[PDB]
Amino acid sequence: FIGSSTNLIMVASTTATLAAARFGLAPTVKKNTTAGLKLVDSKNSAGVISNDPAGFTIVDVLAMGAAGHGLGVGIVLGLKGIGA
Amino acid sequence: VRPVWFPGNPPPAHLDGSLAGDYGFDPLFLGQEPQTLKWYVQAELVHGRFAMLGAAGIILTSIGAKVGLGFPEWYDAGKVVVEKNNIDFPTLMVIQFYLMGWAETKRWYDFKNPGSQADGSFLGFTEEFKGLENGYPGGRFFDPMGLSRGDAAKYQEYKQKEVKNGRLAMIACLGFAAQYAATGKGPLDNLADHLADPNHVNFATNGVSIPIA
Amino acid sequence: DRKLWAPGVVAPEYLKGDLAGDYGWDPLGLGADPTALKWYRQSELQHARWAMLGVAGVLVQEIVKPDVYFYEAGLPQNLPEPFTNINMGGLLAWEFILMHWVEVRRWQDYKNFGSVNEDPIFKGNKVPNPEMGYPGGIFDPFGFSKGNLKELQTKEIKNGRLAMIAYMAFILQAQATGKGPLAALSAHLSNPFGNNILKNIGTCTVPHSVDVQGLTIPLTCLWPGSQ
Amino acid sequence: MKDFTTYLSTAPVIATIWFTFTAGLLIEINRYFPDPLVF
Amino acid sequence: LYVGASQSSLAYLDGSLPGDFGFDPLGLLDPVNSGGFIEPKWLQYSEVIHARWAMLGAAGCIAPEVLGAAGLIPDATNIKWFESGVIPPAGSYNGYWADPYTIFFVEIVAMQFAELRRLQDFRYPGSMGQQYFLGLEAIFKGSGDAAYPGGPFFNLFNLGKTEAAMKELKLKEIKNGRLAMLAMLGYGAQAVMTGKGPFQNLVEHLADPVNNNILTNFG
Amino acid sequence: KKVKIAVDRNPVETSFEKWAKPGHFSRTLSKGPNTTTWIWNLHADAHDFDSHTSDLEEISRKVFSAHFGQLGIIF
Amino acid sequence: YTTAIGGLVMAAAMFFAGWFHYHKAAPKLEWFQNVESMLNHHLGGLLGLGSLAWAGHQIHVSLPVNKLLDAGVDPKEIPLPHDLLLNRAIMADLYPSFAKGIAPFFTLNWSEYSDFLTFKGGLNPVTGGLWLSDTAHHHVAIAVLFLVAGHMYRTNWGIGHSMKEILEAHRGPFTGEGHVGLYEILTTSWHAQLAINLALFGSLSIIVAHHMYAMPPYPYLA
Ligand code: CLA
Ligand code: CLA
Ligand code: CLA
Ligand code: CLA
Ligand SMILES: CC1=C[C@H](O)CC(C)(C)[C@H]1/C=C/C(C)=C/C=C/C(C)=C/C=C/C=C(C)/C=C/C=C(C)/C=C/C1=C(C)C[C@H](O)CC1(C)C
Ligand SMILES: CC1=C[C@H](O)CC(C)(C)[C@H]1/C=C/C(C)=C/C=C/C(C)=C/C=C/C=C(C)/C=C/C=C(C)/C=C/C1=C(C)C[C@H](O)CC1(C)C
Ligand SMILES: CCCCCCCCCCCCO[C@@H]1O[C@H](CO)[C@@H](O[C@H]2O[C@H](CO)[C@@H](O)[C@H](O)[C@H]2O)[C@H](O)[C@H]1O
Ligand SMILES: CCCCCCCCCCCC(=O)O
Repeated sequence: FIGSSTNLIMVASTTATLAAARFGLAPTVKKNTTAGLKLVDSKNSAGVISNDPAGFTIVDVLAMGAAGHGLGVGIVLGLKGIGA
Repeated sequence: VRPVWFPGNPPPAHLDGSLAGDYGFDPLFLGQEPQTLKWYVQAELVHGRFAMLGAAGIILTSIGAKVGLGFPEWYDAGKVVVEKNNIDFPTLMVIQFYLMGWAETKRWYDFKNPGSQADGSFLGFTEEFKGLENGYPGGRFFDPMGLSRGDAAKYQEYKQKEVKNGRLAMIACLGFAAQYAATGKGPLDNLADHLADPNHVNFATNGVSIPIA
Repeated sequence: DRKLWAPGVVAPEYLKGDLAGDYGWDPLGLGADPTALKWYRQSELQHARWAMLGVAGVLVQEIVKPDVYFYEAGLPQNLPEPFTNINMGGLLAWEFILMHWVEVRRWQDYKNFGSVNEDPIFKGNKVPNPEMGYPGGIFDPFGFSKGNLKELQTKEIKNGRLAMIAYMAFILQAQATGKGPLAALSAHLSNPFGNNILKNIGTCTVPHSVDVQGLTIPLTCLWPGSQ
Repeated sequence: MKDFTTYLSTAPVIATIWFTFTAGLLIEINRYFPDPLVF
Repeated sequence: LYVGASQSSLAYLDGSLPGDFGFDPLGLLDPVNSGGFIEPKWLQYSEVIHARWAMLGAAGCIAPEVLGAAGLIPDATNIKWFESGVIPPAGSYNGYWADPYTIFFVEIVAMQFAELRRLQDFRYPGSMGQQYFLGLEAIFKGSGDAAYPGGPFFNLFNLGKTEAAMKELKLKEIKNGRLAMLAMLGYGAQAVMTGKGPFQNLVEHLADPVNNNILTNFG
Repeated sequence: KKVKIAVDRNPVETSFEKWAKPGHFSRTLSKGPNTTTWIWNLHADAHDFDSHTSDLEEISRKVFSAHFGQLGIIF
Repeated sequence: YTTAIGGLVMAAAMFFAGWFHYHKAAPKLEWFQNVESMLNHHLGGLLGLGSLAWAGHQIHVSLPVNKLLDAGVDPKEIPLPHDLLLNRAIMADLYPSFAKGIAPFFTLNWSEYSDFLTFKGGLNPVTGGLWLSDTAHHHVAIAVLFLVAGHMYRTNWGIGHSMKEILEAHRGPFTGEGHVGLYEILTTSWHAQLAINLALFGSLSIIVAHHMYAMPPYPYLA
């Protein structure tokens, strides 16, 4: 399984979604989005403390991991359905 | 201060430890009212005395049945007595209901009106039916030895012993009914079967008490 | 102060060192009640003396009669002459009457201290009885109580506690190996790595029951070992 | 207990108990004396 | 201190409770408008009770297999924890002195006495030290905290006489208990996944870690 | 802004005192019957929780407990 | 009988919950007004977890028992549900994909589970009802969809949606202000919520009647 197409696609999807939110390209627990899909500050009630310089909390890790897993599953099943 | 049924919980306000065998056991508040509590005290005393007589008779008959004396079991004694002796069952029922009706009616009207049976309307007897307390009918007939009219502390101790023995006898009668309904044998037969092998002959192995066993 | 049963532990308030052999040991608080404490002291003294007698009897019996098992010595067929195959009913009657008399006298002495010291038949024959559980007089004809009774009482209670533990050790050793204490010690000395509690445990050498003449007496081990 | 007995003494509870008793009596009479048409 | 901490939990988590690492993202210890069972006293008490029960459970679930691997106990014993009679469909042991239901009834009476008296000391502090219990009430007085009763028996060797020593030992107890709780969860998950004992899983994983893990045990 | 569990402890005492006083939930029905209309009113306003009081919290609590009673009946 | 006893236990728990929540621990008004959290839980937890649990029961109990029933096996000879749930040999014989365990689910090899998760459609020619493999796969898809839907609203973290913001952002030139004040209306009036819920609930019941006669889902129902 290691090195296969499914493993590589899933790892790339998770890494891409985690790297987008960390470098100010995807919604996070600290930055929300307006109606014009523009990043704006949020008002999180929890206020998860994080030593990360960009304020990346564990909630962001879970959200990005779930989104990346959904994207990777969809891509893998889509490629398997078209013969690729 | 006094020991209660469930340690740590305060006893109810309607149970102040004055009655015999008071442990503050009334979670449903059945005897919260004073008159209802008095009626229930007499009911518990009658139940305990009848259960004590029943338990003693069952134990004695079972003892005679276990040894070669020819005694029958308690669940067959009625049939054996009615068939062995030419005794008509409805006649015995009527006689018992007549005697019990007279005694219970006198006790009932004495509960409604204390000391009313001491007027002498029953063959001239007066002091024999005056009644000492509720559920405790002292006198020369019910207490010929006079244990209730001497040494008050001993009388209170005997009251506690009576109510505790009555409750234990009620539990014993319930156990007799459940044991006969489950095992189908006599109480001493169950005791002997348990003494023969206590680790494998109990309610957890009878196949009726625990259905998932 | 006296040495307690553990370093750093605090003795209870009721254990101030008055009684002999006090180590401030009471994890269950059973000695909180003074009356209960006195009764438990009498019970401990009785257990101590009976256990010392039992341990000494087992050891002397194994030394003098090594061919007789102490666990099965109670059987009527194992009794010495002329008590062999004797009726156990009369023996139990003798012991019951004598022990009942002496124990009722001791119990009455506990209930009312210094009230049964005098002999009920021959007047004038009394025992001093300075403390409960220590009658003296005819019970101590050698006169060893006219000295340091505290250290002697401490020695007595300590030897009794050790004998209690030792007697229970003898019972479990016999129930797990089927031999007496000296036989078990010799068997362990023959091969310590082969004969010990690691392998002897789990086996109950005591039978299910024994037929003593006419009636059967049920028997069991202290733990559920293999019969 | 007094309040509970007072609640049991209300019109719907009393009507329910009374009608259950009357219905049970009529049902038991028709059970032990099946098909009664005339006296 | 731990991951997942937040300013919301730090408002009521000042470090007074043992094992307070500021980990409460769900806000279960908020004293404002708290009631029922979701309140600081019951939650802390339940955590220490689970900690002690899980410590006993982890040690008892791994002890027979480890002792059987060393030859200390015979082969008739040394069975998996889920095959000792707990779950009869998974396996049962017939070498006990009685059937499991008889022993279960004994456990019912024993556990009811212990647990109900413990509950009464929690509901009414010190109520277990007055009513007669064959002289055992002298050690059931407890203390202010229901989670730490102490006394001549619960604190047999009088350990942690100093306040700092008691705090240190309490932190050690809660950490060991949390580790044991995670171990019990792992024991159950490994029992459902591999169908073998925890010690056997550890040995198989130590023999070949790449080919013996949760990834290779899926199929 | 913060989603948490906000609960009040022991707001209503469990007792049978109100079981013997029909129409206690309504201020007009608590006086007692004078005409038969009252009886019908007693059943026409039993579940009208917003009519008994204007407190939204009390109405919500009554609705939530009534939902539990309904689920018990269904079970 | 066991289900009846469990239902009685659940009824006792429901009544105890109502009493406990009215006399012992009553929730505050702010707790009832958490529409975002309530919707997240009802979508994900209640609906999604219920569909997932029912899918698990169908995959492990309904499918093998009903397969043996349709094959002509007597109900007494059919293995008990716990026997089917305890060993992989019986399930592997009835469904070969069970021989690989849950490994194809994690390796994204879902196509291997095509023996018990199909798209047959139509009806079972033996029983006249819908294929239980289709219903199991249906509940699996429903569970995943509802679990995804249960992570849309904002509760205590930055991620999620605020229904008030969504309602206020929808405003056209033909409707004036729009949905302003609708969030306050639905979070403070129980009658408005009851009206919406009753309307959709009745419409759903009618849809259920139509779909149930047209596509009979139970065996020997049509
Ligand atoms: C409409 C359903 C409902 C709702 C919305 C609530 C809501 C609430 N309840 Mg409650 N309760 C309910 C039903 C409900 N309950 C029922 C039916 C019972 C009877 C069993 C109870 C008995 C109850 C008690 C005794 C208490 C509450 C408490 C609470 C409050 C906080 C605790 C909590 O639930 O958080 C989270 C829940 C937990 C931490 C415990 C969950 C543990 C269960 C066993 C999880 C499994 C449940 C799940 C359905 C089963 C999964 C299937 C499984 C086989 C895999 C909260 C406002 C507490 C309170 O008053 O706080 C102020 C409290 O003490 N409830
Ligand atoms: C035995 C325990 C108990 C006791 C003593 C009380 C006592 C009280 N409750 Mg309470 N409650 C309980 C359990 C209890 N409750 C339970 C289990 C629930 C959950 C359902 C509630 C939920 C609840 C609410 C929401 C309210 C009360 C209120 C009250 C107070 C006055 C109302 C009243 O009781 O009148 C008596 C009312 C009845 C006897 C009606 C009973 C209706 C039951 C639940 C449904 C029966 C269904 C029926 C069988 C089906 C209909 C079919 C038909 C043909 C028969 C009172 C002090 C009210 C209050 O405090 O006023 C401000 C309040 O609104 N309770
Ligand atoms: C995953 C979490 C969860 C679940 C499963 C539920 C489930 C339910 N809720 Mg609830 N709710 C939740 C979270 C949850 N809620 C939260 C977080 C809030 C606060 C924002 C609320 C606030 C709320 C309100 C105000 C109401 C409900 C109601 C209901 C019931 C609707 C009746 C129905 O048709 O369903 C089908 C019926 C069943 C499936 C019966 C099975 C019930 C079991 C016990 C599952 C319940 C699980 C739930 C989490 C309780 C566990 C807590 C624990 C302490 C016991 C239902 C059982 C209504 C209600 O009160 O009903 C009593 C209602 O009025 N909920
Ligand atoms: C809610 C739905 C649900 C549930 C409950 C289950 C449950 C189960 N499935 Mg399943 N499945 C489902 C949905 C579900 N499935 C769906 C939707 C699909 C389609 C993709 C499948 C397809 C599927 C396949 C193909 C297989 C299973 C299998 C299994 C069984 C073993 C799972 C496993 O392999 O290890 C999983 C490990 C765990 C879940 C961890 C267990 C956690 C334990 C319980 C923790 C306990 C800890 C506790 C502290 C212990 C202490 C005890 C105390 C008394 C001291 C299991 C009983 C296998 C099987 O049955 O073999 C025949 C199998 O082959 N399932
Ligand atoms: C208190 C309370 C209150 C709260 O609130 C709640 C609750 C918990 C409910 C409670 C409790 C209760 C109870 C427990 C009850 C029980 C009772 C009983 C058991 C009775 C019996 C009772 C019992 C009894 C009398 C019995 C008696 C008996 C008898 C006579 C017998 C007789 C006989 C004999 C000799 C023999 C012959 O051959 C036969 C006969 C003829 C048969
Ligand atoms: C912190 C936090 C915070 C936030 O905010 C919220 C949340 C998230 C919720 C959280 C978390 C939590 C958690 C993690 C939990 C978990 C728990 C557990 C795991 C438990 C267990 C627990 C566990 C336990 C008790 C266990 C126990 C056990 C036992 C007894 C056992 C026993 C036994 C033995 C010995 C052996 C044999 O052969 C078997 C038996 C008989 C069986
Ligand atoms: C999501 C968690 C919450 C739901 C919990 C579900 C767990 C239910 C508890 C009952 C568990 C039954 O789980 C059962 O595990 C055993 C483990 O031996 C598997 O058993 C199978 O595989 C194992 C190896 O893994 C073999 O040794 C065994 O002979 C074979 O039957 C079953 O295929 C599975 O059905
Ligand atoms: C179901 C979602 C439909 C989304 C419609 C997108 C409308 C795009 C125009 C947005 C106008 C704006 O953001 O100012």
